[PDB]
Amino acid sequence: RGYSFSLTTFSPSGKLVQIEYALAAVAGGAPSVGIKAANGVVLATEKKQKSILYDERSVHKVEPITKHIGLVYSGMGPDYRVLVHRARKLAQQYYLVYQEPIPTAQLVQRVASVMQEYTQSGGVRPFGVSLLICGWNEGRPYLFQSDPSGAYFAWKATAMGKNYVNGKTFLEKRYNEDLELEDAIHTAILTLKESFEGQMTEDNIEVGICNEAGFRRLTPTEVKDYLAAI
Amino acid sequence: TTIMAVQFDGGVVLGADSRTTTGSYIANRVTDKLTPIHDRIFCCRSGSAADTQAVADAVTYQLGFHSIELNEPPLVHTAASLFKEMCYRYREDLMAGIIIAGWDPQEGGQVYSVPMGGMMVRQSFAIGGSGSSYIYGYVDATYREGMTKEECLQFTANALALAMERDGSSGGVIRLAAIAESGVERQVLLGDQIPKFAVATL
Amino acid sequence: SIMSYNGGAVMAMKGKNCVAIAADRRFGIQAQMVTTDFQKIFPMGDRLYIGLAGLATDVQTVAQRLKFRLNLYELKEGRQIKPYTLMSMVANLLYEKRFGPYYTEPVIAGLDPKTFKPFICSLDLIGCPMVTDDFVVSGTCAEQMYGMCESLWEPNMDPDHLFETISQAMLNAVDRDAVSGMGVIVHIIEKDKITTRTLKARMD
Amino acid sequence: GYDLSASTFSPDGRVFQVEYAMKAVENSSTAIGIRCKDGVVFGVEKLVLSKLYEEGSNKRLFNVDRHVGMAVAGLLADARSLADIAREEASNFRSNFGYNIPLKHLADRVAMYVHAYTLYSAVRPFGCSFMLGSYSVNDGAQLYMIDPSGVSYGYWGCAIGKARQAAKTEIEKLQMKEMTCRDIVKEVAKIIYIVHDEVKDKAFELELSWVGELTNGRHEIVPKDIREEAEKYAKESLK
Amino acid sequence: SRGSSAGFDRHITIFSPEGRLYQVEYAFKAINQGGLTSVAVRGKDCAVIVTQKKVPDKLLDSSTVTHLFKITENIGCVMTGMTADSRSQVQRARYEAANWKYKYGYEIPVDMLCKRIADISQVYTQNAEMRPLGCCMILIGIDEEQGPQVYKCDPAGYYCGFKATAAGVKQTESTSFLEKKVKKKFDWTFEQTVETAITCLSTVLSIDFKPSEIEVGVVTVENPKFRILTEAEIDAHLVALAER
Amino acid sequence: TTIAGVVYKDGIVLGADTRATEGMVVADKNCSKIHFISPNIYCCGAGTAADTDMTTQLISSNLELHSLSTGRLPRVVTANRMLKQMLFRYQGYIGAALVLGGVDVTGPHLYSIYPHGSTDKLPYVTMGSGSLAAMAVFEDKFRPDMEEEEAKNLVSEAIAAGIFNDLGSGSNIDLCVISKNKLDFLRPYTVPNKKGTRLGRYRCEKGTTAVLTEKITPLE
Amino acid sequence: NQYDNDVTVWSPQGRIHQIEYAMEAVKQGSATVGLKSKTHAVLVALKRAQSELAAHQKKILHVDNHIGISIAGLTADARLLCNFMRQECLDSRFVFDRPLPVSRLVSLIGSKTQIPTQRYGRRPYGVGLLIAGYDDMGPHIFQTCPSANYFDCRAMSIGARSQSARTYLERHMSEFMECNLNELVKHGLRALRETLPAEQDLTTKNVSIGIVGKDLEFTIYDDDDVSPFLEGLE
Amino acid sequence: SRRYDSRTTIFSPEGRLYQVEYAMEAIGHAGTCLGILANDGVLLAAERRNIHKLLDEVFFSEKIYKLNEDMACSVAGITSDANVLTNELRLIAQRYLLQYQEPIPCEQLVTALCDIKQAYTQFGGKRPFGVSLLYIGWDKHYGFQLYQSDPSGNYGGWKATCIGNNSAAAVSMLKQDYKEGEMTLKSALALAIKVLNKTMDVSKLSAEKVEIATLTRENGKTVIRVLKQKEVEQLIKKHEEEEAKAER
Ligand SMILES: [Cl-]
Ligand SMILES: [Cl-]
Ligand SMILES: [Cl-]
Ligand SMILES: [Cl-]
Ligand SMILES: [Cl-]
Ligand SMILES: [Cl-]
Ligand SMILES: [Cl-]
Ligand SMILES: [Cl-]
Ligand SMILES: [Cl-]
Ligand SMILES: [Cl-]
Ligand SMILES: [Cl-]
Ligand SMILES: [Cl-]
Ligand SMILES: [Cl-]
Ligand SMILES: [Cl-]
Ligand SMILES: [Cl-]
Ligand SMILES: [Cl-]
Ligand SMILES: [Cl-]
Ligand SMILES: [Cl-]
Ligand SMILES: [Cl-]
Ligand SMILES: [Cl-]
Ligand SMILES: [Cl-]
Ligand SMILES: [K+]
Ligand SMILES: [K+]
Ligand SMILES: [Mg+2]
Ligand SMILES: [Mg+2]
Ligand SMILES: [Mg+2]
Repeated sequence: RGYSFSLTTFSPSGKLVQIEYALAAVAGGAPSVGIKAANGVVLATEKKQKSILYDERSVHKVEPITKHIGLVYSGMGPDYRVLVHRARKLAQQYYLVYQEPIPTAQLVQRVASVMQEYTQSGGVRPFGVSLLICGWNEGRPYLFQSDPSGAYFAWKATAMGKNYVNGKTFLEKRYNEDLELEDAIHTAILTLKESFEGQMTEDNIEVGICNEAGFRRLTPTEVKDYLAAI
Repeated sequence: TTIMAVQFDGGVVLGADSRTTTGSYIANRVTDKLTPIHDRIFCCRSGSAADTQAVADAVTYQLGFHSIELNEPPLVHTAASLFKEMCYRYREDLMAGIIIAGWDPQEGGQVYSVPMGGMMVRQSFAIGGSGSSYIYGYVDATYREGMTKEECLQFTANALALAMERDGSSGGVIRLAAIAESGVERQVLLGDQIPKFAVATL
Repeated sequence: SIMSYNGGAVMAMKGKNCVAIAADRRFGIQAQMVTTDFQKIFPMGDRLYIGLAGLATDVQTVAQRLKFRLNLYELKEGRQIKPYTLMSMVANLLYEKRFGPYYTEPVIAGLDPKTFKPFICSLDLIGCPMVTDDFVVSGTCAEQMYGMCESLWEPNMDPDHLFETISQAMLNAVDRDAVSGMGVIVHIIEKDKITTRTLKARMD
Repeated sequence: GYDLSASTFSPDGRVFQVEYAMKAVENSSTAIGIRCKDGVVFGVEKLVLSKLYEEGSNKRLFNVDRHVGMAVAGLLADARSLADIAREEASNFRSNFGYNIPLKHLADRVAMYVHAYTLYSAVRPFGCSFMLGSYSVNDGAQLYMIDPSGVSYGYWGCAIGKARQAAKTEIEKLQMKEMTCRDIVKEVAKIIYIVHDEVKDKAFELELSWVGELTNGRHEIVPKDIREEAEKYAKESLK
Repeated sequence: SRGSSAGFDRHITIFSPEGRLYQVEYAFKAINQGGLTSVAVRGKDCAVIVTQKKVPDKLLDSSTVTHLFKITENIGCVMTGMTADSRSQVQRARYEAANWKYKYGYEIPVDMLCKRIADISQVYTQNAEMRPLGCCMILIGIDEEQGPQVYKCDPAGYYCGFKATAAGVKQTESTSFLEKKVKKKFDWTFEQTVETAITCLSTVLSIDFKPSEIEVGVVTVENPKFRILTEAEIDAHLVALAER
Repeated sequence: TTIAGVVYKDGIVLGADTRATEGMVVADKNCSKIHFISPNIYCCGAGTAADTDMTTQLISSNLELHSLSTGRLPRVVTANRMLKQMLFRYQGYIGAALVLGGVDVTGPHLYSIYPHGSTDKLPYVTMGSGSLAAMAVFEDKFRPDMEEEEAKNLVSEAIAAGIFNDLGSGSNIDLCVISKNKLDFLRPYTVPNKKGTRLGRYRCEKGTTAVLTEKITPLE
Repeated sequence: NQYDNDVTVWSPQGRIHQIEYAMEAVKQGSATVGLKSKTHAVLVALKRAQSELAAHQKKILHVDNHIGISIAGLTADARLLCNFMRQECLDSRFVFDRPLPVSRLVSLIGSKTQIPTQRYGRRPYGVGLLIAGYDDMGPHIFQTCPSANYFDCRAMSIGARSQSARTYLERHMSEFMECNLNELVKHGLRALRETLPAEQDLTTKNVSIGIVGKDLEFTIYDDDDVSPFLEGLE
Repeated sequence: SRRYDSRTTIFSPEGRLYQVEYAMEAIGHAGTCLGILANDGVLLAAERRNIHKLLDEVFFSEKIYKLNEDMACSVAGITSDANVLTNELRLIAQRYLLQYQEPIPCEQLVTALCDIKQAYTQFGGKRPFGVSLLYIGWDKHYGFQLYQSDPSGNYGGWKATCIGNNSAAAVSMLKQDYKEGEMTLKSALALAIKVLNKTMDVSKLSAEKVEIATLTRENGKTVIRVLKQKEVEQLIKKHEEEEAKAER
């Protein structure tokens, strides 16, 4: 039938340990970074890309939700695909009713709410991912994180996955409010290089950007260009 | 509409006119009423265009899936049975008069009628649609056991042309298909290629 | 006709940096007037109103169910709803009842809460939207209304001229309709204020 | 412990509940099938646990369609339930597609049903293995075997139950591709008598069925007189 | 952490204290229970699947022993791991493809079919009441723009497209062999694709095959319909290899 | 309504008038009947206006979910199937009569879709109360493989025929030109109808309308 | 042990302890005997009486004109199954206007009773039946088990100390086919009497009899109606 | 499956509901959140946990939620759980308004939510919500009001209270300084700052670290405002000036 009891419960000390443990899957994930510039947002991620045998172009970690919103994550890839699909569906449901693209914050709230369900509803575990969601609306950039509990936070810049504590202190000592998007892309890629291991190419990192014109992945060739300086 | 199919030794011939009407407006003058259901199985459609298109799409799905599972070409009899099941079950909500024809390795060329109401019967040759009324006498007098493929094609083109002359709800071009072990051969008779029989002036 | 069981008329009209919305005041049942102060125009924001003609019960239900939805929207979203978005919300509410509709055909009039740009629209009973740059009308005297609007409306009117035009369009339209009238109310919506007036009008 | 539910893998990637269900089949007495030139023959060593039972009680050979026989080993209530599933599948296929279900498709369909009982805490695996046999002019003779995991394969010869290996080794001696059903029945009986442990389990009935050119593609019990001759040949061959 | 366990985290798909899913890990071990290895390779013109064919029992009808499956006319697959699970997954794939064509009017792209099966597998990793399928699916087909495709999905619900890949007992060794061979090759792409696949398999198993001991399936740009090689065809490749 | 489309050498031209009526009154002089489906696919709508709007919006949204998933440009057949399967299910109660045109990896494609769910794939089609007027133009003048400008001329002529000969049609001519390289959404394309000008003035000065009650409410 | 609480849990020996435990409910019931000739099928049952002032529990139940049962195990499960059988019989007469063949009814019991042996949180039926019937294939005695298995019998006994009754039945079963009815019921009684402690005897208070055959619809004999059958156990 | 069911909705041997208790431990560790009722209004003041330098500041608050025209709340505990409950509060309040055409009275909204919380402790086998809430409001039956609810589905009305970190200490200081019937919004504000100053003893209090909302009545309308940082620093300044007076 389905198990109808919660698999996440309170421990005596008031902790929801399944959600902590989901956060440990996130922390062991590949690194992701998001920086909100004055005029846009950049999302960047390391591909845990073993083998030359992988077709790097065949699946993407940086994904469009709408024309104006995109996502990345750290943690479990297959869990992320669930949330990408729901986010897309949520965005379209909103668009059908209101005839306006979903504001980034509204999209984050509805996705975060799905993640909350999986902490309480019967016979399921939480999602082992944290999301970084970027968007542009009301003439302005937004960067949000949504965690396995269903809590969300708005950031100017952050890091998640392996070595994120350090990544965050690297960005503290490097982000400024009046920074441009192109500079921000450079600093995002440097933040990944802090914990990389393996020599970076345009095939083992993935970068997405968000501005007035919309959300899109950078192409391999555009990434190659930013990589020359690094 | 007028639709027709005829069995020969090794295959079948199918044909239709190309007129689709709403009332007495011609909404399509070059309709394709012979729809492929699998590699060597077609259906000729008459009745509601919405109904026969929906039913044919559904059967195509069912038959394709069935065929993959079995890893064999499908039986013409199976295609007809699938049409029949759907046309019979939903006989109160459909207006569909179907001829299923084709070839398979087990039984050769075969023609089945699934008229409105959803009965199914195998026949040497079959006619249907509004125009078929005007060619019962003709096909009854002209049919001969053991016609070749080429004779079946001529017999079909003639019958359809006669129907088309008399039935306001049939017309346009004649679409033909022949189906055999080697494949499907389609053609269109238009304008002066349609068989012609004088109006009987004084 | 279901739509004439109660009678009634609403219209809206665009001016320079202002909009106007008006309604008759009769609530009646076929020939019989029951009351003369029945509300048909409802606030949906400080600078955004909706007017509903048609069957009085559905006028009230739609206004109420719309407010429910709007209040939830505004609490969840940062902010006051944009006019165009209100239209869409209303369209979606009406089209949910596509096969057993509410018998009402609204008009919306307002100013964008951030830009103060004028907006007017109307919808049919199943939610088809229609935006215009001049006027919209809905009710049992729509022909009469169209005739007055087509003849009097001009572009870029100031608030005073807009008030006279919409007032003369309503009064004269309803005076050719047995089941509309018994009073007219007019709201003029500007950036810095709402002016609400009842008109001297025939009471027959 | 890792062996309580079919929805739990062990650390080595096993599903012990399915393995345990297989043990129930392996405790059962032996059934065999042999495909030959013109059909398929089934035999079962049918242990008689009380003399109070009628001849024919607790049959292990079933007709699942007019052209399809089923031979079972394991928990008999589970096997009968599967025979009902097979019957329903053959019936539904005829109603939907308008012709007799091909053996292989029937095998694959019932195998998926068996398989569905190997994924969940909500249900347990079937404690039975079973063979399906048919014959037609178009498809020839076909013999399939399905186990509690839901695996399905085709065979020239097959045996299930506790003397499986001893049976297989005797089946391997036949050139079955060139033999007829009438020749094979005797050899089926012979092999059941060979693998039967007359010391440990005292009394059995031989059950025999076949489907082939000689039955016109109908699955049928072997006639009484032919079964008795085959028993007598098996018994004398044991000497 | 380092192999820690709490509560029921080895019995059902809940997180362990390191954030692992042991039940999913165990499903990968189930793939090897079968004892078989499969290889798949793609070039500019074709994609190929090769797997071992083991018929230990003489009494088996060896024509019914296969791990190669037609999904649609144009999509083929090799299954590795628990057999009944595999068959189930093949049926689901066939259903998804047929459904896609009925709804959308064109054939499902290989990448989308792989994603769909992987998404269905994901659900078994998050819901407690059923196990994952202990099998892995490799799909081949021709995409009209991108050319020959090889895609793989696994019991974690991960999926990826590949130049070449493998599955089952000798997966790691196959992966090593294939990596070493593509680096050598210009524009990192295989050219002799059926030979690479068979050679890879033969090296990592140390066997030198007879034609009855492997199965080979192909799709080509000129001939997109999935095709299974006969014994004689396979023999021609074995003999061409043996002779240099 | 008069809506139409043509396949030309390099693409599709869609056309529509801009009148909406309620009964035998014009409600909208400038409504938009050429609806977005995807960047490479558009659809003209005739029949019950809320049904055409809602149907095209829903399919456009499902197609966007489809294309987001596939990463590819959608196909015209896919929009056709989705529209026709939904319309069939509703048995003609969704009164949407559509002209669907676009350009995909297989080139240009044009379909007419009827409320009950039948579709016809054809090189020219017309729908709406003006459809026979527009079809007469097409039968008289269509040629295969027209150039862009010829095709646009023919479609606007055909819409004009409906505008002038059908009481259900009027006001402006909108076109949408779709090729491999270009999308030209031409709203309006032509404005062959105009309100005559007003000869007298009725600029009624403040105080003309007598007022019973007044309330000013100041806002922020 | 970890293997004995759920009917869905196979043990490592290929057994299902919940089903075996359900069978103990029948072994602890009072004994009943079923036997047949060419023309009749008979049931004989011992009724256990709670106190010296209790009637004695019903053991024998009418199913249809041609079918009756004897029960051993949980009485509430017996009634549930008996009501299922009754309904199956009524269905067949309603639809086909003829009696439900006995072997078909027993098949339906097997299929119905197997289902809960395979689903979590369900349990086997804790009852065993002897089924006496008469149809076109003559008289029958069937036995049904909590395992959902069933048996076609020349004769049978289930319940406490039924081994003794089974032994007696094997000893005399070659006589049964040719027995007149009185003879056959006498045999049923003698078999049942072997199950008793040596002191004690068959009485009109503890014996219940059910008979069906060619000339005779399923009939139950209790109390004073068993005396003709009990006298001349000579 | 009985083996895996942790049985969230059963009694323990002393008649306790362990989950509920455990959820109450989660709350006690969350951000301190106080509510104070005055004659002219009601307020909420909360410790912000969203305080890292790189956070963006995009909403008008972190933990203060508008429920309807006349009511707001704050929360202590699991944030995602609080989002579910506050969404539900807004729904309830609109259901009422739809049905009666007047605002839901404060105690009625609280009780409706509390009945949902209660259900989660009694049936359905799910973990309870790990949230306590403070509700501020005005209605025409009892005027200015302050309520508190917890994961048991229990609630009460208060003149002043506290939930979250150091609650016990905060309530002691309230017990001592709060003047029943004589508080103004201005003196409640001073007291709120005094209390947070003591109970955020990790460490020195700052405007970036607290959120304050006021609920007042102006011209027959409820006004709900979140104080700007300028005002919060001013109150902190005033409290620090005040403690300079404390000896002489
Ligand atoms: Cl449950
Ligand atoms: Cl998606
Ligand atoms: Cl959007
Ligand atoms: Cl992109
Ligand atoms: Cl058609
Ligand atoms: Cl017909
Ligand atoms: Cl017909
Ligand atoms: Cl017709
Ligand atoms: Cl025509
Ligand atoms: Cl509503
Ligand atoms: Cl076995
Ligand atoms: Cl299809
Ligand atoms: Cl190569
Ligand atoms: Cl289509
Ligand atoms: Cl129209
Ligand atoms: Cl008993
Ligand atoms: Cl009992
Ligand atoms: Cl048993
Ligand atoms: Cl017993
Ligand atoms: Cl409110
Ligand atoms: Cl309210
Ligand atoms: K004609
Ligand atoms: K699971
Ligand atoms: Mg009037
Ligand atoms: Mg009057
Ligand atoms: Mg219909």
